[PDB]
Amino acid sequence: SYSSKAEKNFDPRPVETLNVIIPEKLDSFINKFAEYTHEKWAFDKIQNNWSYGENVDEELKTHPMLRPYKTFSEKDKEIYRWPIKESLKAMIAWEWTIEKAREGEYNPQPPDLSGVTLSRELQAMAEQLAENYHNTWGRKKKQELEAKGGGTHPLLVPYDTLTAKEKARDREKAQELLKFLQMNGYAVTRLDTSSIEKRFAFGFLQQLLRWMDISQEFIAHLEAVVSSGRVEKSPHEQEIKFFAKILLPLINQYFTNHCLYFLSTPAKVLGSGGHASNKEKEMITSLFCKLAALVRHRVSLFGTDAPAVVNCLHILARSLDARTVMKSGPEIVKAGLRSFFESASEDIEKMVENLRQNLTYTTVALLPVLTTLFQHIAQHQFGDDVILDDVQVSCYRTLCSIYSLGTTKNTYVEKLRPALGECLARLAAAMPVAFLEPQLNEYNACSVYTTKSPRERAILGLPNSVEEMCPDIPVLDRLMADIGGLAESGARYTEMPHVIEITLPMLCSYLPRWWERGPEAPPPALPAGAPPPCTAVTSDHLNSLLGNILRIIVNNLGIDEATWMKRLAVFAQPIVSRARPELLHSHFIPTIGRLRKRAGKVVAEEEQLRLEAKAEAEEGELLVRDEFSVLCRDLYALYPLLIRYVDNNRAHWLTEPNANAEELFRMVGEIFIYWSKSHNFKREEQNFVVQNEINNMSFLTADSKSVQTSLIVATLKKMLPIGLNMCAPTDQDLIMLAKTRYALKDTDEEVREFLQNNLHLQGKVEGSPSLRWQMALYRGLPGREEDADDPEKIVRRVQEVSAVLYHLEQTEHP
Amino acid sequence: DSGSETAFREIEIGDGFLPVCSLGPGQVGHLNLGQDVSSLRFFAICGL
Repeated sequence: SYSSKAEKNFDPRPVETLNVIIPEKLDSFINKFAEYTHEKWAFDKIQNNWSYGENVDEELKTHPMLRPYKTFSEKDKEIYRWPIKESLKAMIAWEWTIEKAREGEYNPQPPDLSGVTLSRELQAMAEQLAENYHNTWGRKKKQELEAKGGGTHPLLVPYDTLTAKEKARDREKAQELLKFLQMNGYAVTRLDTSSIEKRFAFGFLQQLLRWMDISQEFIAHLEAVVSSGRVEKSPHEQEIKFFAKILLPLINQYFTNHCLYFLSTPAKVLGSGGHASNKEKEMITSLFCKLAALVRHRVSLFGTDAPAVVNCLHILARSLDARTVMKSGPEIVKAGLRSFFESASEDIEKMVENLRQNLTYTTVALLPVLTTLFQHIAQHQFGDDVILDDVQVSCYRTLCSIYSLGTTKNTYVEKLRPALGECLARLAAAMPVAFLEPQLNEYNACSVYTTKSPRERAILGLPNSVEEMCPDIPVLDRLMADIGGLAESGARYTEMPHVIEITLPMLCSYLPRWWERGPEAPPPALPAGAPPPCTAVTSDHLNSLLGNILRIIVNNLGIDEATWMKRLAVFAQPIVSRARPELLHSHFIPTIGRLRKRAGKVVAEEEQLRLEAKAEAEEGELLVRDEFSVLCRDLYALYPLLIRYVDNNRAHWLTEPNANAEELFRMVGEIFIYWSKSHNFKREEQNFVVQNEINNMSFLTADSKSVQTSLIVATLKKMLPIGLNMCAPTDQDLIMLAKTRYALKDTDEEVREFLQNNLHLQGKVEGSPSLRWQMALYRGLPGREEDADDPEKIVRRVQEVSAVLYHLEQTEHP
Repeated sequence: DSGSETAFREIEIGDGFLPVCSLGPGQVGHLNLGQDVSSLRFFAICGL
């Protein structure tokens, strides 16, 4: 019932038809149907299984005056016709002209039913006629009901609002009359909306598309008055308030809670079921483009609405199925999207030239929005078709312009570098073509040169030379060479901020995505991989990248105000995978060993300061608090790489015993020991996590493997099996003995002495069958030998494992 | 989705638990309870 009266207690207004003269040219139908209603009532009586009677009686529970036409008095026949007269008068009153297409003409042999279907256009008229019956009934009932002034009839409701069960009487009456017309052939005449436009989403979206231009009207008025003749009063102030208050939260919430359905595709349904139609996916993109052009200027205007505008822009950037939008979409929508991309690129060019207003439109609004869009397309692998041709040139110019900012070294560029670097990393992830190694770009189909004829490139302004298009960024060879040289030399964040902030996201977002298309990775399709790969990156160069990043981190581990280290770790999170095993002995071990040495030194200083009670001792405690805070920062910066490395190599380390893994386990155990002994470490971590908002990053790492996440579960809990496999099950006894011997507040050397005193307390394979299979598995280990059977090695491993278990269980249970 | 390692928690012991598996049409599987620890794969990686 996709129709409404569009009208306006409740007063059902009837239809005025007595004033107008009722045509009588079809009286042969009017009287025939008037008597046919009573004849059908007689048929219903015979269906009731009780026959008609002549005499009056209330015991027959039927029509008491129902008589055969031979003896049927006409007094009832000339009074039962009034409802039919009124029905036809009302039907013809609603500008519904009726024409007799045909020309012809005690039991109603022709049966009038209502269970057959009918056309929608005429069924709408039948529904309106049933509504007319209902409102007339409501009027005549409320005429008597209004004498009291209190209460109302339960059925005194609008026809569209009421349910079908009570509608059934009027619906059946109207349908029966319409069937009488149809099987008799009366053509009456006074839309065609498909199910796609019938959807709530379609109507809501078209309403928003209208409100876009309605709002642009009064923002143009605001621009005109602010340019000249500033008047506080606004002709469309109500429209401004309506747009600012409710519509933006409405669109934001509706597309936040319905992102999955709009982003769904018929090939593979993302949500529970269903997907927006292609026209829906083009009107959403049209709305996004119109809103982007809406905030293109006058960002200072509606400043209170600016957070709402940018949030709505971020939401509209997500749930965007640009794959089908670029696929044979509307010309206007595609042109608008391309114009928005070119406007963004030229804007970026504008502030890269200015740095050598735009900033409020770009830094506050434009840049995060393009960052989000780049992230979306890269995540959903939409770069195959969304970015190409003019969009390809747009992002290429944007990349060149943003990389040209390296020369700039003023105050504003230092604070703007984070956002530019993030947007650049996202665009590198979203870039389908390989701007580095351009010499091999000919094989790739993403290059604009391979898609356009040389004459087409010449007329489009393309110089037919990819090397000339990108002279700012050389081929990956010397950027990797320079990053290695800087790592070897020991460059700091102050020395070369642009490389760490900007050129490192380059490689971190270029190597992994383009590794899959590289020669090393298996080819999903043999004919596709038959042409030479345009990208020659393999595991070796990303391994060198990770090594250089680790060297840079260890070179600047002690530098104060090293804020971006953690961000670099995030940017190094995807690339830490596919790492060579030898790196464990090469970089991780020396770095974490230096970390352990520093932690032990500052713990010794804290112990020296805390053994005396004095104001100077409090000052020294504050100093070691600051040192512990910077150590917390260095830890939380370096740990996630080791977290993912151990997650990758745990199976190999458990299968084959590795000495380097055990040494790393011992050293991280010492680090955990130092943090357990010092409450200053705990409280400094507590302050640093909330201050620097590292909790979100820690949670993200945890879900992509409480507050003390990076210390207790990140290391010595994942690495606990590594150190628990070397110690023998037959040594298990000594373990809790040492544990109890640690529970008595005993020092390390003292529990070592009693460990030497209780060598014979260990169990035997004959002692119990429970550990017999454990011993069999132990001797079944390939790399294991009997060298650990020396008492010195036994006391080493037992003491270390017992201390680790004691302090870990104390951490779990207060 | 939240990142919890345990699929289920706060389970009353009741009358005990038993290994169980269910297979659909045209499906095959291998249920290794672990009578011989040598044949048990990935036990040393996690669980041992």
